[PDB]
Amino acid sequence: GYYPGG
Amino acid sequence: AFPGQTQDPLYGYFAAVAGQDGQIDADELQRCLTQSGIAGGYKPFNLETCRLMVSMLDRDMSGTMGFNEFKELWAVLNGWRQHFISFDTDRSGTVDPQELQKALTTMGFRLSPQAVNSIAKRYSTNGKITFDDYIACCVKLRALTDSFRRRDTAQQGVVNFPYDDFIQCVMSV
Ligand SMILES: [Ca+2]
Ligand SMILES: [Ca+2]
Ligand SMILES: [Ca+2]
Repeated sequence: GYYPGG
Repeated sequence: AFPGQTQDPLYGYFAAVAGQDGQIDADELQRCLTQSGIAGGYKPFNLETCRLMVSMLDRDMSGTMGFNEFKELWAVLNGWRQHFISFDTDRSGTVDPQELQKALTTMGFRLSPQAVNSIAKRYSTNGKITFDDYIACCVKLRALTDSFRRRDTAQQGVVNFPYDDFIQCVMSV
């Protein structure tokens, strides 16, 4: 989860 | 992995940053991202953000960053930059606590607004979060939330943490 989730 | 990757245009830059051992450590990365200017200003690019990136992009459990990992790093930073710009709705070059609350909600986090405000102050001097710190904050939140979720087998929003598990889990991000 090192990428943005929005 | 791919010895002929020396022909990739990014390779020279990678190799200069990596230096003698042909791998990038977080201190080397810190210097790179600082001198790249991506965070803007004059402050160093946060070392903790560099350590999180080295750890999370690691493909071979080497604890260091190689060329394919460095290539991915730039794509990841570009994604975060877009995400940052998008929640910086007054174009201040910083994310304030109200902007952060929206960002985190939009990412699917469900946090106490007071806690968000406290977190924002913990990652800034005056509530105004710079790019490097925005990444650190958001990545740490995701990592801790993920860890909690994995232990919350009943999905009841409460985890029994033995001390050893608590320390190892928290001290690792
Ligand atoms: Ca090196
Ligand atoms: Ca590696
Ligand atoms: Ca702003």
